[PDB]
Amino acid sequence: SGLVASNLNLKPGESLRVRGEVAPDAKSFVLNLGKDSNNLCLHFNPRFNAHGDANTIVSNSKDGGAWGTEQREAVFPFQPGSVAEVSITFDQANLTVKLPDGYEFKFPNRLNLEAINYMAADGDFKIKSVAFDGSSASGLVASNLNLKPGESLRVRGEVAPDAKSFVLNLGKDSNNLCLHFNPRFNAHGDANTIVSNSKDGGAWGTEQREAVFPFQPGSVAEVSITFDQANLTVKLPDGYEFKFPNRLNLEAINYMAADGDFKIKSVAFD
Ligand SMILES: OC[C@H]1O[C@@H](O[C@H]2[C@H](O)[C@@H](O)[C@@H](O)O[C@@H]2CO)[C@H](O)[C@@H](O)[C@H]1O
Ligand SMILES: OC[C@H]1O[C@@H](O[C@H]2[C@H](O)[C@@H](O)[C@H](O)O[C@@H]2CO)[C@H](O)[C@@H](O)[C@H]1O
Repeated sequence: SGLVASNLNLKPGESLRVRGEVAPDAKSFVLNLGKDSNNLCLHFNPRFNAHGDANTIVSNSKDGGAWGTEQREAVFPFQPGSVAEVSITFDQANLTVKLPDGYEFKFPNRLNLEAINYMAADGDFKIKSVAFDGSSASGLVASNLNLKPGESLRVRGEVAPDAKSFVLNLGKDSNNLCLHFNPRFNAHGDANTIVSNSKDGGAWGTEQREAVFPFQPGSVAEVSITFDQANLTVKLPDGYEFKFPNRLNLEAINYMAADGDFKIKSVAFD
């Protein structure tokens, strides 16, 4: 199992674009989309050699844990040991899935979900990035990460025109953060101040504040965070970096949550 993206708000007409690596010995992979793990508007399952299928896409819904009627396509534009991109557009009547070869297909919204709040990846596909339309990842929670020492995540977003604050939290869970990263445009009596902190068993550590503030209301921004056991390296927009001490005993980052006045356009996992 890989990434579980939750707290999404993919509204009708909006898409997510998942790019990943198909394993050299791929048998099967899954992208599960919907409300939660039990309530899927799309179980998208390319089966290379699994479940009685060879080189066949199987799609289904999952309602209260129950599988529905399966749909199989003829096209199979996936190859072990290659990069593939899959786009899923949410809509009220039908989802649209766009595959690597140009091919598209429809899958009915049977649960009549209002939005996609949840995407999980499983099987023989290593997610490299997820890209999001509109404000669908504004509250993104990325769980079941396994960001090991030396590994980075890259967040690209648009700061809101009237932005007060945004946050990127990285650690084990919401109470155990090796980095709470908090650019404050105008929040908690700080103006244009980056505040960083740890959180250990729910308790805030000692803040670190930066001098530079390479963010602007309304501007796109890219932030990269590299996890190492001693320090995290934060690559701020436009060629600035700083380090933040890792004050927790985590040996990997399993959790990233984004909130506030930053519309996440993509997350990439290096
Ligand atoms: O340390 C991160 C958290 O800060 C909280 O605000 C602090 C503030 O930064 C500090 O100057 C002092 O006044 O105490 C406040 C309360 O701990 C935020 O409220 C919180 O959201 C985090 O950003
Ligand atoms: O529907 C998705 C679901 O399929 C299950 O396997 C099915 C299989 O696809 C079908 O051809 C066969 O007749 O029944 C199987 C269930 O007994 C998988 O087990 C599950 O993981 C999903 O992929």
